[PDB]
Amino acid sequence: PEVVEELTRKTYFTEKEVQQWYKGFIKDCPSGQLDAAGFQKIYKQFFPFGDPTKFATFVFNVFDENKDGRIEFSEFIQALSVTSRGTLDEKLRWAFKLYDLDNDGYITRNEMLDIVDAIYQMVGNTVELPEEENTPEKRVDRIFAMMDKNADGKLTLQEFQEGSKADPSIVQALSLYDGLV
Amino acid sequence: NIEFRKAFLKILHS
Amino acid sequence: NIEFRKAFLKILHS
Ligand SMILES: [Ca+2]
Ligand SMILES: [Ca+2]
Ligand SMILES: [Ca+2]
Ligand SMILES: [K+]
Repeated sequence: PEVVEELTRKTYFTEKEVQQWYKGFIKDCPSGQLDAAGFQKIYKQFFPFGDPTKFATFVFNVFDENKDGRIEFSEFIQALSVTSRGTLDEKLRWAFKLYDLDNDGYITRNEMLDIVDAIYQMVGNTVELPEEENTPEKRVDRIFAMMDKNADGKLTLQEFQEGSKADPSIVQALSLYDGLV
Repeated sequence: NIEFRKAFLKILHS
Repeated sequence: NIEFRKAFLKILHS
């Protein structure tokens, strides 16, 4: 009611859009607060023949802005606002937070390996990769050295932004790909 | 609801 | 490769 107004101000959605998403959200999760378990179950539906645990959790952590172990509707709608309608910069910053697991402003080779491993665990079963990129390690070796222009083992936001524009395939798991291609 | 769940996953991944 | 991309597009079709 009054809260719809605030979330309309804080997102790129219209009031009717905020409420339509709320209906869906609350029908899907009546308690209005979904946890990492529920979130993994959501991915499991669409990726039943993989292990989506890891990737779901990494994605969950970006949604859970206040880090309280739940996604409340405000966090849910904001995540969707940014990823669907944000500027290209905003979307890249969102994907950066996904990869930046410890949230220290840098993506390490280890952090990217974890993300890429999680994606392979969830979806690898279904794709056929060229032999040179058929493991997380092979894929990361190439894309991380490509992006790490300071040769310091840690990717800044700028390095990640510039790297992904140059080679959109780096974020091929995200809708952001289509904004870069 | 699978169509709701599909809709928001699409925003993220499709 | 963009094989994961292609997969997501099919897997999350609607
Ligand atoms: Ca939260
Ligand atoms: Ca980090
Ligand atoms: Ca660097
Ligand atoms: K990947």
